[PDB]
Amino acid sequence: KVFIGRLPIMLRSKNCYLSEATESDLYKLKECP
Amino acid sequence: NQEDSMIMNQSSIDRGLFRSLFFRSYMDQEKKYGMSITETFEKPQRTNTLRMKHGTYDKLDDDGLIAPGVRVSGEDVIIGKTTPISSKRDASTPLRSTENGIVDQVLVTTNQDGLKFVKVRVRTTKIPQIGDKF
Amino acid sequence: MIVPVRCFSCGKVVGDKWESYLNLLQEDELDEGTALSRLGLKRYCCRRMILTHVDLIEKFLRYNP
Amino acid sequence: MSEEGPQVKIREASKDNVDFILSNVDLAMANSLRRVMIAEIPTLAIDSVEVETNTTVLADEFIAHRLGLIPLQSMDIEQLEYSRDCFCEDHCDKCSVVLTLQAFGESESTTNVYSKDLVIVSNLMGRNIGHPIIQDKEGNGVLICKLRKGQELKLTCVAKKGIAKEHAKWGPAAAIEFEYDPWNKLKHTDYWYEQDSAKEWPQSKNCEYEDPPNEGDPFDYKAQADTFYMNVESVGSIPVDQVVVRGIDTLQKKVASILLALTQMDQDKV
Amino acid sequence: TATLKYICAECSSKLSLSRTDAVRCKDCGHRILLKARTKRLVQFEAR
Ligand SMILES: [Zn+2]
Ligand SMILES: [Zn+2]
Ligand SMILES: [Zn+2]
Repeated sequence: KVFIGRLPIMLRSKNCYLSEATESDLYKLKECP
Repeated sequence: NQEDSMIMNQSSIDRGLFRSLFFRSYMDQEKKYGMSITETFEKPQRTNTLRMKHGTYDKLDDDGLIAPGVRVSGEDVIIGKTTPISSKRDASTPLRSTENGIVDQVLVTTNQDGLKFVKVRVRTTKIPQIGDKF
Repeated sequence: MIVPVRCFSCGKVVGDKWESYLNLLQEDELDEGTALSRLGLKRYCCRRMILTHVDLIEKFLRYNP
Repeated sequence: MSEEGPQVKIREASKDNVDFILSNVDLAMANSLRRVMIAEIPTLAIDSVEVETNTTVLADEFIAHRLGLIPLQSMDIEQLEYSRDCFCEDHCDKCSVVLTLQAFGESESTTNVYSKDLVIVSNLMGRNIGHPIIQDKEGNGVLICKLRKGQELKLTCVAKKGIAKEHAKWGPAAAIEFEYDPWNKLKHTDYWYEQDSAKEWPQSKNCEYEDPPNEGDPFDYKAQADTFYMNVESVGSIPVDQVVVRGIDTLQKKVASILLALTQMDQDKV
Repeated sequence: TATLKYICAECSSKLSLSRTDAVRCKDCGHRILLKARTKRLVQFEAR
């Protein structure tokens, strides 16, 4: 059960908070919709 | 308009035809040196060194940055910074001699290490001129 | 990106007419071409102005400080 | 029956248009005015914004630009000298009109900033000047900009004389109409066609007011040009008439200044 | 009354401070921060 490095995740992909987020969410995260 | 160039209604340019914008984002951090030797964001001057610049530092508030409203021009400074070497050597950041306008928003955040990270944006409205491309 | 105050070609006042145009539709349920004929916008110079402007500001306003 | 020459005969009329039939003059003359109206008619608008606070999305100069376009009153203008002439270091009530503007986004539902909100702070000297020309249905006129929650915007403007040459924002103009010899009897054009010149090319409302061709007749080479169907509009600042009278005037002024320089010029010599 | 200085990206609200005064906002750990306009009045031509 060890940790190994960081993976520069892609945007709008599954592992991105944005994948789920919508309209409101984005505008508040500043991120342009 | 002869030879792949044209004539543009001046009047209309005025009423705002084709006016655009333009932002640039000069930027800088505080260098370190293991042995706790770090740089600084101040508004320096004499203090031994002589190692400074040429653009009116004035516009630099005390935090070593320019407040958003300021109207920057020639080579004025946007970031007053120094460095310790063994005593107040400069590492400031002047404007792009060519460009000039209005500060638009400065922001100061930490940074993975801890260093002071600052980005500065400058706004400029660019009106269509005789040489502009279309 | 807000209503272009006055037309580029002829400059005839056009920064007010906005809200009135947006209404001569969602409510007065008219069609563009006519809506504009109604707001006095005759020749196309001033017409294309409204019929094309995209009121982005709204999507801007929708942000924060 | 009277009047030396260049006579008019207003066709239709309205508060925002003077569709008239000007006749018996030099086309040169006609155009001359036409221009004068668009170009050199004294007006008034803002020419100096002083941003105090602004949170809007439109950054300064954006607003600062439109503010110059917001048509302002100018009926009397001719009694409010250009800054440049007056002796007040910078500006004064004898050359400029000062306005204010302040907005805060209270209604948690898009608050609007309209030209109606401008605030004349300087002595109007008791003269129709500096009023935010409004033709809006409601009376809000010229939407300046919008804003959200705690979005503020404090300004302070300064109107000055100015004419369409210096900038368009001083254009009392708007857009005039112009036409003559609707049946191209002088042949100032050579209609392009694919077939019947007459078909492809639409006729004009200004034909009724003039005799059709009538084949047979040869070509009147002595044919010149009077009768011009203009349509002086307006943006407000000036009553549709003045944007024509004053037009008829400013031109006439200059024409004299030429004589004026021809006098001052003579007197000169030892 | 009283002057201000810097601001928070989302919990935006005057903040200020200086050297070794951390960087975070007095709330939102969100370590951003803008500097807000100068008391100095700006000015532009109406064209
Ligand atoms: Zn137009
Ligand atoms: Zn004066
Ligand atoms: Zn915060």
